[PDB]
Amino acid sequence: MSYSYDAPSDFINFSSKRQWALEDFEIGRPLGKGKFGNVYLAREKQSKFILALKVLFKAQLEKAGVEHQLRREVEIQSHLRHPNILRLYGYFHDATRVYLILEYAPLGTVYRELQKLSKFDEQRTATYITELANALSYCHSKRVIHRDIKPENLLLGSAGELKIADFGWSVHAPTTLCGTLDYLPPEMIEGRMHDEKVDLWSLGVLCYEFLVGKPPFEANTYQETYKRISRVEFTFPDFVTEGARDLISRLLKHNPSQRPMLREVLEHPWITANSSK
Amino acid sequence: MSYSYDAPSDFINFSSKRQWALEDFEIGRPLGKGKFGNVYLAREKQSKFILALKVLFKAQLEKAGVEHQLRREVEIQSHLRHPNILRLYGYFHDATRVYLILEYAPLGTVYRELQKLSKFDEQRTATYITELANALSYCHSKRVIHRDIKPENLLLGSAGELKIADFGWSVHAPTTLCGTLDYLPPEMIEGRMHDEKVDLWSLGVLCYEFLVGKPPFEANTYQETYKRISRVEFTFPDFVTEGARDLISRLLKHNPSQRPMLREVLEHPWITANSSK
Ligand SMILES: *SC[C@H](NC(=O)Cc1ccc2c(c1)OCO2)C(=O)NCc1ccncc1
Ligand SMILES: *SC[C@H](NC(=O)Cc1ccc2c(c1)OCO2)C(=O)NCc1ccncc1
Ligand SMILES: Nc1ncnc2c1ncn2[C@@H]1O[C@H](COP(=O)(O)O)[C@@H](O)[C@H]1O
Ligand SMILES: Nc1ncnc2c1ncn2[C@@H]1O[C@H](COP(=O)(O)O)[C@@H](O)[C@H]1O
Ligand SMILES: [Mg+2]
Ligand SMILES: [Mg+2]
Repeated sequence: MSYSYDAPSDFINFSSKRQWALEDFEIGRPLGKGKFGNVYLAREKQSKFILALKVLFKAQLEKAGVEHQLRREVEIQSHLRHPNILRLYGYFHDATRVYLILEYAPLGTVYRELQKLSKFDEQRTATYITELANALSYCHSKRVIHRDIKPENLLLGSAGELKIADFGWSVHAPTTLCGTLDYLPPEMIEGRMHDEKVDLWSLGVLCYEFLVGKPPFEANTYQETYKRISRVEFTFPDFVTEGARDLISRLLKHNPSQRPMLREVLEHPWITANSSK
Repeated sequence: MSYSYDAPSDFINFSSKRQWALEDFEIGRPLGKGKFGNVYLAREKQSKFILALKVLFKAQLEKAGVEHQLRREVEIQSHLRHPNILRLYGYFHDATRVYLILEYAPLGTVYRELQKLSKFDEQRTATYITELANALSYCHSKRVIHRDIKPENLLLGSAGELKIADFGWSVHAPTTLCGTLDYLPPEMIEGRMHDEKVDLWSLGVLCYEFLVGKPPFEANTYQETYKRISRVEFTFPDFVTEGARDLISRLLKHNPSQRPMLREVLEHPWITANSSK
């Protein structure tokens, strides 16, 4: 397979054209194990800049048929630059391996934070939703839809700032296709999986999970969860305040066009009453 | 911008390593114009084999932001090998142009055949639907969905058989994403635009257009066409027979999961009574 991506492979001077080489990095402890290779804490040798190096094995990527997914993830993420989006500085590859040079987020995942605290107060929740909506507003200005927002894909920086990670399901949103609607089925004309409103629903699920400690459609079988999502059937515990209910209910709409714009989330009075941000 | 695709660029002995070059081809008359270049009749010089050379301009592709769409089109189509799918033998590129080396379809488009005849008899129609269903069964076996089937995209081979062309909107649709439904909106769970059933609707529209000479949701505004498609509002002129009505009505279902399998189209009693294949 071709590992020539439309993504940077140029060496970066982190203190302030040569391409990356494995010899540029002092490889330290494993940070995590992925399906195709691990993530290591690493340092670029010249600058001593601390980063995360994700090592993936080409043989394994091709056997699984996920190499074009990796290509798209790298091409998308490496062109996003925002303080609440995990940076992908570049990539390179050698005879057997692909290497992703990533921002190191030192304080783990929001998934872990929720495990530890069970639920978040309204200030932490509103701050995190502010950070996510800012990150997603930036994505949508680049016509990028993330499509896999959930707590294990939210990493924490050293000041506790949220970092959206995992662009493996993202797409670059918007011809002769639509010039002629006559031959298109309803689902091609609507194009809902390519609508930026996908990510607004996930923001509502997160806001609920942050406050309650479980997501609103949780069930012990897939079929019951899908049923409740389809009916938008969920309930609030008594302790969820009316302002929080208003925002969450606005976001969890089956019809994506009824969901709010991200600016309306950022400007919601419950968010501005409670955010540190 | 990278023009390294996971698609063949090796020289082929059409009578029966070295990469393609423009000087391998004699160029003939222009076959057609597109917004990004032109298509020419061409001939590979050693074998004298007739083909089509589609020439696209890099500057126009990159300005329009469609270069990754072309990459996907070439990657998908060059790995499909079926007598009712237009072959893409390989590609190459130079400082300004991308070249696609295509099978030449000498009898033109089904679109032009409809202009000439107005409408098709049942035997011609059923034979075309069999060829199309065969091609789509092969595609779906390769986990490819075409998503833009329409008469302009159906070319005609030397024996008058259909050749599906234009894979510009196609997707290869073979997982942590669905591991948890809890954070996915309904449109991501359902994934309708990634369902192979997309192409069964268009088969129904085509069957109608072939018999009637107008597509079933035709309207004089796009908004009205969309409303008719969304509402599945269509009717038949009186000459359309009961068997054809049954097939078309079975294909044009709003819910993709209610559309038939391709085997049911190929074995439909109207199809087998009328198809020469
Ligand atoms: S074709 C009409 C058009 N819809 C889209 O562009 C959605 C779409 C389709 C195909 C894609 C894609 C996105 O990305 C990949 O391939 C449109 O006009 N949409 C707006 C609209 C929707 C519903 N009603 C009216 C207007
Ligand atoms: S996540 C459930 C799964 N749906 C999909 O895989 C659709 C999909 C999602 C994301 C994509 C994609 C396709 O292609 C590109 O990214 C599924 O099991 N669907 C079938 C199903 C739906 C509803 N209930 C039961 C089964
Ligand atoms: N850039 C990073 N900084 C810190 N930890 C990470 C980084 N990327 C991945 N991880 C962690 O390593 C584990 C495996 O990563 P992945 O294979 O990318 O899912 C995950 O649980 C992450 O929490
Ligand atoms: N492989 C081919 N064989 C014959 N005609 C073609 C071929 N490819 C494209 N054409 C014609 O050239 C015109 C423009 O092609 P396109 O740019 O693919 O839309 C269309 O009218 C097609 O009829
Ligand atoms: Mg590749
Ligand atoms: Mg490219």
